Amino acid sequence: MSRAYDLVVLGAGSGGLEAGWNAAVTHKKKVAVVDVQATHGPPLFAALGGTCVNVGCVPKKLMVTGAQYMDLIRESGGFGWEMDRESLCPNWKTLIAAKNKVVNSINESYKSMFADTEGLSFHMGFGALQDAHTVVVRKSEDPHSDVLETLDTEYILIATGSWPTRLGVPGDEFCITSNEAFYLEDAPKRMLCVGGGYIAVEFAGIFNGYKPCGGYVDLCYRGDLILRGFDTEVRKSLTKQLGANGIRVRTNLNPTKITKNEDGSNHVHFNDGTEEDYDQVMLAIGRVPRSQALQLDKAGVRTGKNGAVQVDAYSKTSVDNIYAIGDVTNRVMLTPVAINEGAAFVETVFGGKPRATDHTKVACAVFSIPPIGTCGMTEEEAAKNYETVAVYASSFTPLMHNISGSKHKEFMIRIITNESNGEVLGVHMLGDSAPEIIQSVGICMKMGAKISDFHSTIGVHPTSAEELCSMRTPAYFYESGKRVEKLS
Amino acid sequence: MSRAYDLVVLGAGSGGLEAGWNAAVTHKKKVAVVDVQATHGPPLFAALGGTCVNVGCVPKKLMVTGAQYMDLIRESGGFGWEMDRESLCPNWKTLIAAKNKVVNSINESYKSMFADTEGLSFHMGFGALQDAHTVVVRKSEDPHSDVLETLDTEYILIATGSWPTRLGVPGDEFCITSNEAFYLEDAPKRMLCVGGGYIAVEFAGIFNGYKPCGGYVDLCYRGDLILRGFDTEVRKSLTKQLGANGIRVRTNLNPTKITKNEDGSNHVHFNDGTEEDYDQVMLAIGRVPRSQALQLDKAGVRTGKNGAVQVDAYSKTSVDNIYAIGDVTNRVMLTPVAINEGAAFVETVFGGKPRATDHTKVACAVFSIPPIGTCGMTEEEAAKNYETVAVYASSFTPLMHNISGSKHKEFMIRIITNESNGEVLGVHMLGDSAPEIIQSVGICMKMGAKISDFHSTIGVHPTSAEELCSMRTPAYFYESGKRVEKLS
Ligand SMILES: Cc1cc2nc3c(=O)[nH]c(=O)nc-3n(C[C@H](O)[C@H](O)[C@H](O)COP(=O)(O)OP(=O)(O)OC[C@H]3O[C@@H](n4cnc5c(N)ncnc54)[C@H](O)[C@@H]3O)c2cc1C
Ligand SMILES: Cc1cc2nc3c(=O)[nH]c(=O)nc-3n(C[C@H](O)[C@H](O)[C@H](O)COP(=O)(O)OP(=O)(O)OC[C@H]3O[C@@H](n4cnc5c(N)ncnc54)[C@H](O)[C@@H]3O)c2cc1C
Ligand SMILES: NC(=O)C1=CN([C@@H]2O[C@H](COP(=O)(O)OP(=O)(O)OC[C@H]3O[C@@H](n4cnc5c(N)ncnc54)[C@H](OP(=O)(O)O)[C@@H]3O)[C@@H](O)[C@H]2O)C=CC1
Ligand SMILES: NC(=O)C1=CN([C@@H]2O[C@H](COP(=O)(O)OP(=O)(O)OC[C@H]3O[C@@H](n4cnc5c(N)ncnc54)[C@H](OP(=O)(O)O)[C@@H]3O)[C@@H](O)[C@H]2O)C=CC1
Ligand SMILES: N[C@@H](CCC(=O)N[C@@H](CS)C(=O)NCC(=O)NCCCCNCCCNC(=O)CNC(=O)[C@H](CS)NC(=O)CC[C@H](N)C(=O)O)C(=O)O
Ligand SMILES: N[C@@H](CCC(=O)N[C@@H](CS)C(=O)NCC(=O)NCCCCNCCCNC(=O)CNC(=O)[C@H](CS)NC(=O)CC[C@H](N)C(=O)O)C(=O)O
Repeated sequence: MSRAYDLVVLGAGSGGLEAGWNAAVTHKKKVAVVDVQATHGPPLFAALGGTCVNVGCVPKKLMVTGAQYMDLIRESGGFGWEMDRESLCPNWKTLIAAKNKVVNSINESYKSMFADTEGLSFHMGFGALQDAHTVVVRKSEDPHSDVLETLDTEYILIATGSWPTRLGVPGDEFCITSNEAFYLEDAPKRMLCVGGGYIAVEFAGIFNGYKPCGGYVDLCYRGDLILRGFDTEVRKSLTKQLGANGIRVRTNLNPTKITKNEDGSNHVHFNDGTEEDYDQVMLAIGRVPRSQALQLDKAGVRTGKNGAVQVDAYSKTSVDNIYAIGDVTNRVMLTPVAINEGAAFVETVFGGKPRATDHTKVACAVFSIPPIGTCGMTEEEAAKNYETVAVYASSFTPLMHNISGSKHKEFMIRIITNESNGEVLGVHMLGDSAPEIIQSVGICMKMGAKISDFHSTIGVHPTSAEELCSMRTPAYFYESGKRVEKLS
Repeated sequence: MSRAYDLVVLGAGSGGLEAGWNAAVTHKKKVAVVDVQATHGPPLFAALGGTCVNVGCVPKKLMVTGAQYMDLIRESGGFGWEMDRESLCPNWKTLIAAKNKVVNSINESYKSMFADTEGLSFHMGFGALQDAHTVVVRKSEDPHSDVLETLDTEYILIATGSWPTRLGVPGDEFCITSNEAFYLEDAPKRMLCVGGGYIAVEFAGIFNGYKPCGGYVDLCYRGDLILRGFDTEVRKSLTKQLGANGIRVRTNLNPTKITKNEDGSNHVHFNDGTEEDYDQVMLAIGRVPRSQALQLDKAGVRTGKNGAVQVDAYSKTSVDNIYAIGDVTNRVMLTPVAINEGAAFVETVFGGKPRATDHTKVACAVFSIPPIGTCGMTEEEAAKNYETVAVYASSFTPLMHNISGSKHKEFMIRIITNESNGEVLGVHMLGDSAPEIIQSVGICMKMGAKISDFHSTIGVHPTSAEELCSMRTPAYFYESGKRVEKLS
């Protein structure tokens, strides 16, 4: 059984690309990588690099940095930086323009990687499964399209990731998603972000920065508190700070109907039964795994709740040679996770020396206007399966914000510990420089640290991360899943 | 042997206060704290709070943040932030004035602490020693001054800290120091910073931000590479980045003569034998421990190199009941170290259960224009008293700086490891958010850490701190104090 390619990876995704690279360079296997298109695109959004390079973590990040400048400018005024506080206007155009110039060069970084690397080949189409060894390449997502290539391979790795979850309502097609968000010709005046997820909030922040005169940004959410899954004291405090930044939050509110007007703006009917007019409306409902058109059935790979490709703890699927990684798996959807799942796969099935991916004590971040950095268990979830738990709280407002006028940018820290052995189960932070600090916190937790480990370290005097080693006595306790003050 | 006070702390320093406070509240012992004045002051510089609150880290950091804005403003111009590129003018006055607003507020919250606390009292003057159990308070450093109080105590703690070193040359008195810098009437146009230490550099950054049109900021140094004591590759890259930021660095250069002009500026003669005119000239030569007035002799407490007070690792001096902490001890001098030495003291002699202070693997930071985060051993040092060592290096230029126009703000990391052990001995970083990241790095290293411990952790994707966990290949090695690439 000598086949054409040792591996065929579906998706140049941050997870897919990593795996395909690794196998061909360290292990010198023949690898073929399939993806939709060449560079970041308006008709098909993802491409060489993955969801995060083209329509995610990379371009998004730049836009959050750009919008963040709004505050910095007004703030500097308090430090003696005087100027015409109305010479100032944000040019959404020069942003997207300069954003595109950057993504483009990463796409042009990859193109040359492929022509420089022996064993790697990029094949452009729409991957589908014929059987366990044969991958078909089509020019359409439509199965009736043209047979462009047919690749015979020992292994198949699905890294197609995820895709916006639209909501089925009248006017659903009138909306935009995170995808079209990035290619909006002009900055929205009256803006509605819908939902309450990482992306809903990050983006709310962005439009709030690049809004023109009289512009505003509403954020509506089905539930009563945004960002379900984070420290419920961090969630509450962000809401305040977003409100104080200009983002009008609206909870327990969800549209039913959307219709276009004579000016071309979009009109919105609500859950409470009211109507408002927005230039634009973005859906951030979540992301269903992207296996819709792959025909896994045709080759026998078991899907689950909405196409989630079920895998073991080593990324293997229903078939002994087919694999899936990244977001399509439905485990925690992040770039550096997909990367790890990909690299572990490589060591396992090509390095001979197997390996599996640690899913807990993974630190992630929310690049909202005041960034969030968490790692570990929630306050609630640690109180569920752990017997005795301690809560350490500390909310301070840094020195500079007495001057900058933003006396609301209060930095927050929450530490959740197992009272029994003192172990640190979850750290949660709200404030600037939060995603930066939390990173090394995650090393400390996979290390297996304890609250003692923290305060027993000497700090750096003017930093905000020093207040991590300053929480000795706990704020309160959870004795077998109940709200407690004492213990005796 | 019942005495008036259990403790007399000789200096309301970072360490001074912490010590005094602790014993008075957690141990209810009677404490008296002696310092020079009440609020931050121009005639006598440090006051109730320490060399850090009044003429150190707290106000310093506010000014570094203000100078940081200059870049942030021009940088926003690339993100679409259009405005009058010359509406912008820094007002040095509104800064200093809003700086005092803050510092003064601290001094005001301290006053109220003393009135609020049973066992704590503030006594105002210049403390000297009468014997081992008697502290005298004078209204001058002059010993022929008036006896203002005389305190009968069981324990004395010397937290007088340190004091600027001037250099002995013609015109020495024409200069300013760390201290007077903070009260400069106006922003110095033609500016010279002298020496190559934390404050020499941090301050260089400050004036370079608040300089007015046409102004410049030179920096001269005796030696040929700035900041001896940090990673010799970080030291190089900073110099370059300062140069490119507007600061004219000059090595192997040291003034001899200073003479005032008939306009009011100061005139400078150099080591190379050249002449220049500067509006101001600030000395950042060093900080000699501040015991040169206390009469430790008349009590039997042994001074050393420049009055440094000799103490054991538990802070006890030549006498059984007298102690010294902070800068005056001449162990490496920072706020949180003085804080630890002071709290250790408390558990040691009042908590009953003794305690020592870990002086190594302390994470500190340099609040220069691009900040530095360092923790542990230098390259040159680990290459010495550790047999076989590895060097892990990685420099990247962050996502945003392709747009901001600062294609020179290259973030840098280098990790220093024991080969045999795998142990992480030193971590060094240059770039924005460095002091923040490094803090948790130091928790990891005191905890004992390995390069394998880093790359076994998953990352938070759009950060600079994530690049810590992506270093597997070493850049080169030190095989028993020798620069090598291979090993055998
Ligand atoms: C707006 C947004 C912001 C985000 N921000 C962050 C962040 O800040 N930090 C973070 O850690 N994560 C972030 N993420 C998540 C991150 O992008 C993903 O979790 C991660 O990139 C998933 O990688 P993957 O391996 O599944 O492949 P992906 O990176 O998702 O790429 C999948 C590839 O498969 C291709 N493909 C799709 N269908 C086919 C098919 N039919 N045939 C062949 N190829 C196909 C696509 O073209 C695409 O290139 C963000 C995501 C979004 C949407
Ligand atoms: C400009 C500057 C910036 C700094 N920045 C940082 C930084 O960013 N991070 C960091 O970690 N460290 C920084 N430091 C160092 C830090 O401030 C000190 O290491 C720390 O304050 C030492 O504390 P201490 O316990 O020795 O007492 P100190 O805080 O030094 O205070 C000593 C007190 O004793 C009093 N005193 C002196 N003589 C007498 C006497 N005759 N009688 C009675 N009282 C007396 C003084 O008035 C003073 O209030 C900085 C220092 C300076 C000068
Ligand atoms: N680390 C980062 O920076 C980022 C990570 N991601 C990852 O990628 C995935 C993409 O999800 P993204 O869109 O945030 O959203 P995720 O599902 O987190 O969030 C979805 C949000 O939409 C709400 N929602 C779901 N259905 C409806 C509905 N029918 N009507 C109204 N609201 C609804 C959900 O509410 P409810 O909680 O009540 O169900 C939830 O608040 C996430 O799982 C996340 O892990 C995405 C972006 C950035
Ligand atoms: N962590 C932080 O953010 C900060 C910490 N500090 C601490 O407090 C102290 C303050 O530092 P500060 O005194 O700048 O500098 P520190 O002594 O580090 O450095 C002194 C600098 O002055 C130079 N120098 C000494 N003598 C002369 C001379 N005669 N002529 C010319 N140059 C000379 C030294 O050069 P050479 O190397 O040849 O001796 C050295 O570069 C340090 O001990 C530090 O630990 C201070 C500020 C901020
Ligand atoms: N500050 C720097 C370090 C630099 C520094 O200053 N270091 C040392 C000396 S070198 C130092 O001085 N450290 C102490 C310090 O800097 N403190 C600054 C804050 C002042 C002290 N803080 C007192 C307030 C304590 N807070 C609380 O007890 C919390 N709650 C409240 O104060 C009130 C009453 S419960 N309500 C609220 O907070 C909620 C009110 C709500 N917004 C509403 O609308 O109702 C930092 O944070 O990094
Ligand atoms: N970059 C983000 C993370 C986000 C991100 O981009 N993530 C992923 C995908 S989600 C990604 O795309 N990563 C790739 C990336 O960001 N790459 C940027 C670096 C590209 C690497 N380039 C390869 C070539 C090796 N380069 C070098 O070693 C650096 N320079 C040099 O070798 C040359 C020649 S010595 N010049 C210099 O070193 C400078 C010379 C000096 N200025 C002079 O005066 O001469 C971050 O780090 O914050």
